[PDB]
Amino acid sequence: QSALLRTGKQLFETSCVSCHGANLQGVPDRGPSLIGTGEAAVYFQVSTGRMPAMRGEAQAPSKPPHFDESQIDALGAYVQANGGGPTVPRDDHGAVAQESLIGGDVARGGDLFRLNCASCHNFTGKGGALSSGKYAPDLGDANPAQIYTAMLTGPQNMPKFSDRQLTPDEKRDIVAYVRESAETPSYGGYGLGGFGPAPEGMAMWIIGMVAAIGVAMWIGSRA
Amino acid sequence: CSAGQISQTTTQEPAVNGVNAQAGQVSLRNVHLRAPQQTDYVEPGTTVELLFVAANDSTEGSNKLKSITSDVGEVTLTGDSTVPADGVLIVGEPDGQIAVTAEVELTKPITNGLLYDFTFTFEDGETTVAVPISAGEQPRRPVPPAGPG
Amino acid sequence: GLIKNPWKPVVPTAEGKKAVLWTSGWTPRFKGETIYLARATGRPGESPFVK
Amino acid sequence: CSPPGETASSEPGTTPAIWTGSPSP
Ligand SMILES: CCCCCCCCCCCCCCCC(=O)OC[C@H]1O[C@H](O[C@@H]2[C@H](O)[C@@H](O)[C@H](O)[C@@H](O[C@H]3O[C@H](CO)[C@@H](O)[C@H](O)[C@@H]3O)[C@@H]2OP(=O)(O)OC[C@@H](COC(=O)CCCCCCCC[C@H](C)CCCCCCCC)OC(=O)CCCCCCCCCCCCCCC)[C@@H](O)[C@@H](O)[C@@H]1O
Ligand SMILES: CCCCCCCCCCCCCCCC(=O)OC[C@H]1O[C@H](O[C@@H]2[C@H](O)[C@@H](O)[C@H](O)[C@@H](O[C@H]3O[C@H](CO)[C@@H](O)[C@H](O)[C@@H]3O)[C@@H]2OP(=O)(O)OC[C@@H](COC(=O)CCCCCCCC[C@H](C)CCCCCCCC)OC(=O)CCCCCCCCCCCCCCC)[C@@H](O)[C@@H](O)[C@@H]1O
Ligand SMILES: CC(C)=CCC/C(C)=C/CC/C(C)=C/CC/C(C)=C/CC/C(C)=C\CC/C(C)=C/CC/C(C)=C/CC/C(C)=C/CC/C(C)=C/CC1=C(C)C(=O)c2ccccc2C1=O
Ligand code: HEC
Ligand code: HEC
Repeated sequence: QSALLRTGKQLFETSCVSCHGANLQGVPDRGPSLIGTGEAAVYFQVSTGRMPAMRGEAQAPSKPPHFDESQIDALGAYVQANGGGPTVPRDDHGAVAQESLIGGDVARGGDLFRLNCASCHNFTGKGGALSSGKYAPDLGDANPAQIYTAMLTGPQNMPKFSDRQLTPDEKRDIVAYVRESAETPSYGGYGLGGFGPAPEGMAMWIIGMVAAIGVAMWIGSRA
Repeated sequence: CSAGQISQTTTQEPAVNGVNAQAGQVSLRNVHLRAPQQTDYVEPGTTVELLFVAANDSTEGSNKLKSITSDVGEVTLTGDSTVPADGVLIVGEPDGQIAVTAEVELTKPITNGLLYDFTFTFEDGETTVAVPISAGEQPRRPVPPAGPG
Repeated sequence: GLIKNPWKPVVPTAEGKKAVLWTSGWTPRFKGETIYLARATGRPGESPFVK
Repeated sequence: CSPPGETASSEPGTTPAIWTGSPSP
């Protein structure tokens, strides 16, 4: 659709030339080339709000998006027309697929996530720190399409898992585990962040020991 | 500390299978070879496609592409290989694209994973790219089922 | 009874029995043995490793 | 101290040959 292409370029000119160039070749030491990244990379980077970036640092953080769904599609089509690349999955009505990406085998997705993702995102997608100022953000806010596009395009330091390394059905199983492990309530009480022993030791010292010492004060005497 | 002149985000390369190259004044982006494979090698005589996008850094004049050569075979250029003033020249039509093409007639076998040198000349600079082979949006080829051992 | 020799050759390799710490799954059991780089499919049983 | 059996080399190296595989497991 020529309407979608010129809208995407018109949006691109006033938002993405300073760092990516007018012809999407990239600006050295300011931004890489966008040729061949595909519509999937643009969808993830804009819908997650990661782009447009504001400065150079260790890692560009997520923030509220600067464009809506229609403008994201226009921007994706413009970049897609220059070099091709992967595309975001879509449903029957042509909208971005969200529910249809939920796989039916969460047990397989859990093993795949623990093999391929747990290392950077933690047992239950709570996030993890990387080498120098970089980190794997918590996965509780990404919709299934965003997780699929992140696995497809491999943003920043995340590996670019291809449809051959991880088949569409394997990706759907992984996002099913990601979506369910974030929406599953804790069974033994308050989750304490799900980070493991570190919050557990902090909670003990600040709650149980404080109560135990406070009770000891009430029963015992001073001086 | 991480926001100084040496920044991790600013120097990052695109997460694509292509190769960036500087041919004097023309920017070669997403340079890759399309070659479906069946065995350990793509035998000589097979016709593969070389795909890339040429970006004109200059905005005053025009440029034209000539004489793509490599030690893997002969490269044939079909179409108007001229890049506009401040535009792009898309050579090849990759997957996900709803006509300049680079046709390579192989002389020696090639395989995915290695690098093969290609030479680009426009009018003002000749550079070598060491082009890789990139499978695009093609699905994973089936693997024969293993027996019980 | 608890004491065990770490370097008793118990692992069959291409050049005789070797200690456990000197070997791994990638140590050839005979000359010219083909060891594939297999990927874990994530499903228990029914080909967990494929080429 | 540094590990004696860990030194960088300047030799370029060659492309590995295609694997054949010997019989008789
Ligand atoms: C005598 C003493 C003995 C008594 C001791 C007992 C004390 C314990 C009291 C509390 C018990 C509660 C029982 C109910 C348990 C429950 O049913 O649980 C509900 C759910 O709730 C959370 O779901 C959130 C959402 O609902 C989800 O939608 C959302 O997804 C999820 O997000 C996670 O998941 C996402 C991916 O999905 C990630 O993206 C994301 O990042 C994150 O991980 C959310 O979770 P989260 O943000 O963790 O916190 C949210 C918390 C907000 O925090 C908190 O509670 C903080 C407060 C408690 C925590 C522990 C203390 C911390 C101590 C530290 C040491 C502090 C540091 C100090 C430093 C100093 C020293 C250092 C040197 O809001 C609340 O609940 C509000 C409730 C507040 C109630 C207060 C109690 C009132 C007491 C009054 C008593 C009166 C008595 C008077 C007598 C006279 C998760 O847990 C779920 O699993 C869990 O299922
Ligand atoms: C008087 C009291 C206090 C006084 C202090 C105030 C003044 C201090 C002045 C310091 C200078 C400020 C400059 C800031 C700007 C800056 O920094 O930008 C420079 C660039 O530098 C790095 O690039 C390097 C190149 O430019 C690149 O070309 C190159 O490639 C790259 O090479 C790395 O990277 C490559 C990847 O490409 C790899 O290939 C390669 O191998 C390698 O790893 C380079 O990197 P690297 O060597 O890391 O150097 C980084 C910085 C280093 O930072 C710093 O200042 C570090 C901060 C030190 C401060 C001291 C601590 C004080 C503690 C408290 C005071 C104690 C409490 C007191 C107690 C109470 C009092 C009681 C009495 O060097 C410098 O600036 C020079 C340092 C000189 C400072 C001298 C101070 C020493 C202390 C003396 C005190 C004496 C006191 C005695 C009293 C009697 C990158 O960061 C770039 O992005 C960045 O852009
Ligand atoms: C190697 C090593 C020791 C590393 C630490 C280095 C380091 C710089 C530590 C602290 C740095 C911090 C706190 C950065 C924030 C920026 C900042 C404000 C700096 C301090 C400025 C300053 C000194 C002046 C202000 C005055 C002052 C002293 C106030 C600061 C007080 C605060 C907020 C300190 C807390 C810091 C700290 C280390 C505490 C973490 C405690 C732990 C173990 C938390 C684990 C934990 C987590 C992570 C949960 O997710 C969770 C979820 C649900 C329930 C519980 C928890 C829980 O406890
Ligand atoms: C400079 C401050 C930038 C602006 C403005 C925009 N982008 Fe950007 N982008 C920038 C950097 C330094 C990087 C690389 C590291 C990173 O944070 O990811 C990027 C990355 C992208 C990508 C991913 C490329 C990949 O290899 O797949 C995309 C798709 C992208 N940027 C698009 C984009 C768009 C559409 C922008 C306008 C809204 C935009 N960027 C602004 C730097 C900067
Ligand atoms: C470490 C090397 C990682 C591995 C392995 C995986 N992920 Fe990751 N992921 C990593 C980083 C550093 C980032 C942030 C990149 C950015 O451009 O800002 C991400 C991002 C994601 C996201 C987006 C999350 C959002 O903010 O909502 C998702 C959904 C995600 N990662 C999922 C994911 C999955 C399913 C993985 C297994 C295949 C996986 N990641 C691996 C770091 C790393």
